[PDB]
Amino acid sequence: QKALRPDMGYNTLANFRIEKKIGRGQFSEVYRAACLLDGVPVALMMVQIFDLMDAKARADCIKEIDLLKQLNHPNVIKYYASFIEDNELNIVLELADAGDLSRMIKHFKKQKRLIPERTVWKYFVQLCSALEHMHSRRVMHRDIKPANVFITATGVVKLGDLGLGRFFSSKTTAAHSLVGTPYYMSPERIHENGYNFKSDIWSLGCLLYEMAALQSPFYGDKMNLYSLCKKIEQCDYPPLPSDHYSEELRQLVNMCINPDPEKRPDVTYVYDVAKRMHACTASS
Amino acid sequence: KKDYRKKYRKYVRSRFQCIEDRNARLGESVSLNKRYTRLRLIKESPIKMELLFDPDDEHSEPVHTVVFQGAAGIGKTILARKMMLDWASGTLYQDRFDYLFYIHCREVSLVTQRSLGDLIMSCCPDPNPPIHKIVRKPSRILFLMDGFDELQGAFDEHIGPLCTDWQKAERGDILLSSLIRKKLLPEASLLITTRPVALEKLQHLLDHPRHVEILGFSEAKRKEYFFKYFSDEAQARAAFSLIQENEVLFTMCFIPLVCWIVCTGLKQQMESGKSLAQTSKTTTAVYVFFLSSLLQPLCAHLWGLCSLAADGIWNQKILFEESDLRNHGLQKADVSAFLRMNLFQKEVDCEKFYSFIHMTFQEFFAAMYYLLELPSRDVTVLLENYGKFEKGYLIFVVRFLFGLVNQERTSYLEKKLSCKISQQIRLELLKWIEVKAKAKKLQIQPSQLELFYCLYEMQEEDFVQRAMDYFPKIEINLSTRMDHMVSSFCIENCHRVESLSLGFLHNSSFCRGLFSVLSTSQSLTELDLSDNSLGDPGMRVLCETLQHPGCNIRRLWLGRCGLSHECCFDISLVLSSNQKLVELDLSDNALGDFGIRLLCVGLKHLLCNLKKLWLVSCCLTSACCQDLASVLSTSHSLTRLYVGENALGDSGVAILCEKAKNPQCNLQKLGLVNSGLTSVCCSALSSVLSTNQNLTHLYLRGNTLGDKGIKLLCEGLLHPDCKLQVLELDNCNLTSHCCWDLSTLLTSSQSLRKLSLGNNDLGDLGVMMFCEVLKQQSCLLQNLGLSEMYFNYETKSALETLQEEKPELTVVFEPS
Ligand SMILES: Nc1ncnc2c1ncn2[C@@H]1O[C@H](COP(=O)(O)OP(=O)(O)OP(=O)(O)O)[C@@H](O)[C@H]1O
Ligand SMILES: CC(C)(O)c1coc(S(=O)(=O)NC(=O)Nc2c3c(cc4c2CCC4)C=CC3)c1
Repeated sequence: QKALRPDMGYNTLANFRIEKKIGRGQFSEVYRAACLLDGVPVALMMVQIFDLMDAKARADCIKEIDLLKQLNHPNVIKYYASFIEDNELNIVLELADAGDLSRMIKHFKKQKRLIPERTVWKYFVQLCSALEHMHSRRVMHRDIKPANVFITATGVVKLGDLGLGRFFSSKTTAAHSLVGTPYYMSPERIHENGYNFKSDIWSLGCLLYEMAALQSPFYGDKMNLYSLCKKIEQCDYPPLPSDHYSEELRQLVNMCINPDPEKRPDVTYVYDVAKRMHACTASS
Repeated sequence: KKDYRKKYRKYVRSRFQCIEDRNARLGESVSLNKRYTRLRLIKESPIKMELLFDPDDEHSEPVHTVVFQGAAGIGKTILARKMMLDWASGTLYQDRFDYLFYIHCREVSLVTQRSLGDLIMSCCPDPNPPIHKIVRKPSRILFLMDGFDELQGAFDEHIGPLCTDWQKAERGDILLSSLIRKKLLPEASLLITTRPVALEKLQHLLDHPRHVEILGFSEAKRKEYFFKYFSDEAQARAAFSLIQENEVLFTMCFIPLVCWIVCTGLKQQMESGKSLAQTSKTTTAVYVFFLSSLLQPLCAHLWGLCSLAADGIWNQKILFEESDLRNHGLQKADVSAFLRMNLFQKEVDCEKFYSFIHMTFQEFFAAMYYLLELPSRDVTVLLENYGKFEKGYLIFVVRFLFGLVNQERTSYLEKKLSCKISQQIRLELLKWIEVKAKAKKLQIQPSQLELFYCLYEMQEEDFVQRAMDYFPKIEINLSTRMDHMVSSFCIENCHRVESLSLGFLHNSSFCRGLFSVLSTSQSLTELDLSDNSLGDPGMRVLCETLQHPGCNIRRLWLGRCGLSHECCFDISLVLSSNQKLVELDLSDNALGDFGIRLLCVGLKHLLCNLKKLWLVSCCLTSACCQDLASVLSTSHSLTRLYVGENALGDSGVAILCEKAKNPQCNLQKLGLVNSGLTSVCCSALSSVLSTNQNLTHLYLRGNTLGDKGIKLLCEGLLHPDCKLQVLELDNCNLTSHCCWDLSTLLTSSQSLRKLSLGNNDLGDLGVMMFCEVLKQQSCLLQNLGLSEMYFNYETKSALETLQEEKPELTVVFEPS
């Protein structure tokens, strides 16, 4: 354990104590650690890019972190610091280990019970708020799915970006047949035509469906990438039950999951709808 | 050397001196703006009329647009009128805005073209105001557009030619949209008041609105209204005593329009020397009562009025001229009769048009039209257009139709209605309900609760009891007392509901009624009260009703309800006598060790038939396992126990295991998920697995057993008496080192059906090992997890090969 160095702030691992690993990406590892300077629990994202990029290629990764560090919102995981030492990239993030959306979904599956619409909007609207914040600053998420959706003990949603280090894996798309979860990807992402803001909307719609159905709209048994892509391109997926969810919810999903890349709603639209729906089913 | 702001403020003060907004105010009386009773305002602490446009809590984001919403009769327009006056008087926003422009939605065309002259039409008498001067400057002005839902004619949101530049004339819909979207005179402020139904076509135009709900009168305010309305306290007391006796009407009087109608009716009864009887129960009854009292003292003109009202709805007309009145056979004597009687207004505010005192009355008359003895007179077309903005949604037209179509008919003009038609309508309405009941809607026009309101109005048991057969699942979101009353009525008469979902909103220990009704239901099976503020006081009331002999509740869901340890006392009391309850979910509450200790009493108690108990995230520690373990030993009825997401470490589990181990325990499932367990606990688990043959599903996901834990657990699982079928091992901090033991398990055990391996470093070799060995006549039927794992090509190929070669493994699951 290195001695504490308060004068260097959060720009060294000497000021943090790792207690355990909490997750793993393909370009990075995620550790649970406490800050030795102030006792605050943090998430440490360790990125190993030195075996992939040289000093020049590495520069492409600067813009992404500098931009992400500008975010500031109660429903977004906060960035505190980033630095390089011991030939490793270290990013300090707000910790949200209380639980996540994935765990919530698994819980409902075990109970053989669907999530009440009033409980779907409860979390969905918060996610939408976080995305509005990002998009208004021209920041794309690019990996929206339950894995990155964290829920606090108080039921507050915080959107993280851990993913698989997608911000670094920008020029190695050949590996994305194995790296990534192409259930939340729009046809445009599948075709590698570029990721636009409306593609976050696609993935957001997918998430909403999944919560309501307790399963991805493009899920299937022993479904390969070929068939999966075809179902996505054809926007072919089962409807939500008419007596369990409102028409408005289904319409929101239908608008978000649109195989035509130019016909998706923006985040503001979706957020306003989520607010108006929530406002009618918002328990006090 | 004169300004315009002063001239306008004087004009505004002058025009808004009366609530009635006209002359001929019941004998040319003064409305008295002091008559105004404060309405409750709740921000999406109370919110004031002032500071509505103020910047928010962080980054000081300013508000240009404020949208108010509320039910018709609440006072959306009176609030705006009060606002106009308080400003003109220099008390409200007198520093913030130089001009306010109040525009009625019913007075603006959506079909004709014009420049933004609305700011001129609404200005002082001066026909040529300094519109191009300071009045032109955005942000110094606020527009007030009330009655968005009262807009007449079709309206679209998808307008390309939005049109800026107020000097340019364009179609009214475009002009309105441009104002709403803040494209025309941007940075100007805008206040909108609308019925919730019209939000469907408004929210798309707001961008970044602030929302406030307008609520009706409180009990105290209802009393004030009566005493302020009746200047003679002797009369006010009589009127107040009468409303107190008629509790149902009192509840409805939360809507100012309703209390006005009642007070107006009583005033007439007082003047006429009548007994002041008031026996109305429903909204329709109130409107019928009013019309009867006013007009009965006739049908020749009533029929004509009904025709006019119906035409106005279908032709989107609110303001009628003398030529329209003549077209319906209405002229001179009757028109006058309905001005001396407060049924119609003459729109004296710079207009020559006649209109209804309230839009609800227009809908009432239009509803009446269909039942008498000509836009249609058809009911099918009426119902088909129920969801259409373009027809005004027809909400009251249909709601009144339900109330009017009854077998319990009365006299006084009502004798004019045709029973033949009434019978035809009744049948059509039942078919309509069957259809609308099949597809939930929240903010459309049908809305589940709305159907209940319709059933409430039609106070006929045969009809309602039949209608209720189409609601196997009832989901409601109650707000006010009126909603609780209506819901109680509809549910009480329902004999075919299995699932009740109550999304209780806001404005606890008053609910009663509904719970009293639910406990007497014969078909209700599942009661879902999760994710709402059912704090202990509410749980206590519910528990009292849950002890009723006829409850018949099989499942009770009480998740994140904010319950504390105290509620377990009352729950225990239910368990001790309610022999019907099978599954109870108390997850996501603060039912710590003390709370559960109390629950254990109810669980141990004889005749407790509870089989499934969920205690996830209940702030429990290993300390409570001492009592819970006794429950497992003592209670033969409890078979499913989920206690994950608590502080139940290895010592907690060992306690539970010591008793669960006993082969006479009936425990079948253990939700020992995020318990923070290590390989140490596997000794205790092994003993249970090798002993208790009633255990079929064991959930250990979320723990950190490692390979050592797997080996120890396997020793138990590999025992010939282990009957475990499903094992869940999500991220258990496993490595490829454990694949040998898992491999051994896969080709050794016989009772195992599913091995769920989640996010752990099993390795590529681990999976390939599994593929080779699982082929050797495995007994496994289900998948092997392998989610959130990264595999190389050869590994993926080998896994896919397995999937194809051994189809008996219905599911295997690759992460790709
Ligand atoms: N806050 C209040 N204080 C005193 N009287 C009120 C109040 N609100 C409404 N009223 C009573 O109700 C009657 C009708 O009020 P009002 O016209 O505002 O209904 P409304 O639904 O708001 O009309 P609109 O739909 O166009 O907004 C008035 O004549 C008055 O007697
Ligand atoms: C879901 C819900 C509660 O029924 C609703 C919410 O909002 C609407 S509304 O837009 O159609 N307005 C009204 O119903 N007003 C209104 C009501 C009652 C009685 C009267 C009026 C108008 C004068 C007589 C009884 C409660 C609603 C309806």
